[PDB]
Amino acid sequence: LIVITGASSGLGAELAKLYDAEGKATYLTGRSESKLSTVTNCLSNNVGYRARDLASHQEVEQLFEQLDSIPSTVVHSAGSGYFGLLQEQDPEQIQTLIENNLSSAINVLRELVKRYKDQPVNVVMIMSTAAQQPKAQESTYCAVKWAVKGLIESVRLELKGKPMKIIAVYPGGMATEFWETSGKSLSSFMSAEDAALMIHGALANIGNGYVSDITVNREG
Amino acid sequence: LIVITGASSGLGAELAKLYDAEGKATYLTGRSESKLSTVTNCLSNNVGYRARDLASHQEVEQLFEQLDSIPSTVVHSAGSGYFGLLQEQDPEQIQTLIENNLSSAINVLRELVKRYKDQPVNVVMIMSTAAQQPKAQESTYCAVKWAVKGLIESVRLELKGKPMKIIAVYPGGMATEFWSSFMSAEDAALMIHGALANIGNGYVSDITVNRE
Amino acid sequence: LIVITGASSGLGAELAKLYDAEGKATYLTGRSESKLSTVTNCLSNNVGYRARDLASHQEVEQLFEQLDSIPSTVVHSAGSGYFGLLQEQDPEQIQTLIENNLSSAINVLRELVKRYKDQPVNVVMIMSTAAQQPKAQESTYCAVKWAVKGLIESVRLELKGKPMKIIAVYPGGMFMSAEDAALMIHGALANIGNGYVSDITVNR
Amino acid sequence: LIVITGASSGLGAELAKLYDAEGKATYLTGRSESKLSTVTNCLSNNVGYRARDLASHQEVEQLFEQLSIPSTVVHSAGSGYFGLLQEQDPEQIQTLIENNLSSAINVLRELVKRYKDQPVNVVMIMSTAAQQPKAQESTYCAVKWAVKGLIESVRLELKGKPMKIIAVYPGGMFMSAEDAALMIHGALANIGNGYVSDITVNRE
Repeated sequence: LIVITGASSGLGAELAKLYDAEGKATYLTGRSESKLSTVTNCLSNNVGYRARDLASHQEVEQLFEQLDSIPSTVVHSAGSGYFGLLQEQDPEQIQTLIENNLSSAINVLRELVKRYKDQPVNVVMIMSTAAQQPKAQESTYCAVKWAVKGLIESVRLELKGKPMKIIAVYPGGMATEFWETSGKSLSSFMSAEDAALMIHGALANIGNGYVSDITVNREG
Repeated sequence: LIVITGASSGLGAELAKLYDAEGKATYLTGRSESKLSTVTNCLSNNVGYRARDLASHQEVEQLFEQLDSIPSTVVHSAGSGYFGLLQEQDPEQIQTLIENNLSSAINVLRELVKRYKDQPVNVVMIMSTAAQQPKAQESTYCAVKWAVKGLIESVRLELKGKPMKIIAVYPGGMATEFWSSFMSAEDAALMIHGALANIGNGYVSDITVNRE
Repeated sequence: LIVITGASSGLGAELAKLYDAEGKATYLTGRSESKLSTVTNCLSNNVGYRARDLASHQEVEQLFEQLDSIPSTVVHSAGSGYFGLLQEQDPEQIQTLIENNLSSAINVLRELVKRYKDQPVNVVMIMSTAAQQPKAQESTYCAVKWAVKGLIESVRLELKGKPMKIIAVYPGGMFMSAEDAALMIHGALANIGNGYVSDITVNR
Repeated sequence: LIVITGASSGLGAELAKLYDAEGKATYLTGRSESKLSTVTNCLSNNVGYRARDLASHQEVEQLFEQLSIPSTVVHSAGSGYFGLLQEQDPEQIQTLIENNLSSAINVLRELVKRYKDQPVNVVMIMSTAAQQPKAQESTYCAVKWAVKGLIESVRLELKGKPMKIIAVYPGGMFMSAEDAALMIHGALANIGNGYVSDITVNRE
């Protein structure tokens, strides 16, 4: 079983399609049941979807309780962008950023470790290149993405000797959440389709080595 | 004028006593009016204190709104610890942790940039060596300290060319991250206070203080 | 053409085997002429090899001057280990460690940028997880691996707006086998549509 | 006793003057005996100086052989060299590696060998170049990153020993050697149960 968050659009939905196309069972979550339906009606081996607000620890606990089996992979791709000079940023929108990126990540990973730490699960945490450097006009975005990286690098240490593993993925140059201060009318981006193809290829480990951390970037 | 947050106790209280001794005017904030008064009884040049919840951006706006002049240094030392293996951590307490560390840091820094980016204010952001490395049983605490590091490294890029500077401070080995051999708030404060220097065309932009 | 350094044995040899097996032409370099002969005897699409001291800028300049074509990929896997508490390390071996790891990476990447920065070459720089963290009893190995990461991260900034790309690879201790790391590295590196895998870390 | 490398001029020379004014005994080394003489003529508490090539482990071994046990060792020896990597001269790159990385390794190794069980504060002065990549500074970044990998590794090896490594990262030396000296000398402290372990100094 492959559980995918943020699966109603973007990288999460494109990953769903590649796993489904390999014949594998997927369970999809996102905020919009309407959008989830449309993704899931392209699939042929999908075993469910459920709209959830991952910023709610109660909703995340129910998400995993209702599954029929232990997932073999969980891909966390939920998140959102918000940008601008710090003094121009709206605090309510900053709070939403924290909820959608950091809270969602903490609630999902905590629930995974609670339930499945002694199970061979591959937890794929999708972050952003913003997790690894600072960026002008992205201060709170970097803040929440750096927060997720500190979380996963710590939890990796708590998972020493356990079969659960965390895989860190850092995309850059996708629509999902990019910020240009000027440009021509928006090949401006790495498509979700192509990012998902590369991420999926790298995670398909056929030997005794595995890819623990991967960065994928647009060329330009 | 030196504005100190987190000044009810710990590092921020001990810093206030050092600035005060040099004959510098302080304005203190913390969550307990009562603890703030006890700190202020130690001081002879204080120009006021006020309880504030820094997680509220409106309270932070009003904190700086009621000041009679432009601070020369602002010391942000507000924060709290919470610890344990992640499965053992209580979600409500994790939410409090995010509030006390990340929300408070964001609100204070945002308000400082808004009002004072074009003034020579030294903004001293006190974090933790948890901001610099991952630590087992401190995953959400690392998360919020890493978050604050990313915030400030990004705002430093926005402040290019401007007179406002952010100074990053990373203490480790203090009692407040224990989950006699620890470094004391008074010792850490003497070191941070001594080290903070702007001499000639330079300044100490980043400092790490540890126990040995 | 795929040019592979450090291909006398270990990871570089194993990668050469994988590329060869997809039908791609390779050209190998390493310290041992005889080990290179042995590796290439296994290969069916190899177009040569040349023993070289990569610590010598002259020998590296010759390596690339003798080549007939602009390579499409260059895989830099030359390196060596040496371990121990710093006080127990021999300075003569520390100097060999700097030559094999840092000097080699500098000379190869310098020659590549000099000749090919304006060509769509994928330069795959293999370092170590020792490039990303400090390690007790590996202080000088961390030193040379960190050096290489500082180098490549700086050159990436110089290559802004140019077609040459640097791909960073961080394998754990090899512990993995050289064969297992090669499989995963070869399997993960990709350039699809508008994007590419820029950095990978591989562990057991 | 404060032993200072890179003391023939610049930052090490300015630090010597500060410690000397406090009445502290200094022993100075650098590349030029003549410049060391000029610096030491300003001092009233100096107990010697000696020209040394720190890239030579034998000369470093003898530097410490002929010396009491130092209380602080300040390592400020180093040098700069810049330019796009393809424009850099490989002989100047080799000099960069010798002056920065070999010097740091030899000094720190000798110190750990001799004094790891003594309360010595070892102040390793690097550069903000150690902390980030920089275009036109690829090899300088390489050597400074290398030293940071070295020290962060040796710090793990020193866990539970009285010797402490202090990391200093100067940036922008419009910042003068004199004012960088003041803030560094000003910030280092071992008050109570704690110490300043890492300092970054930048220009206003």
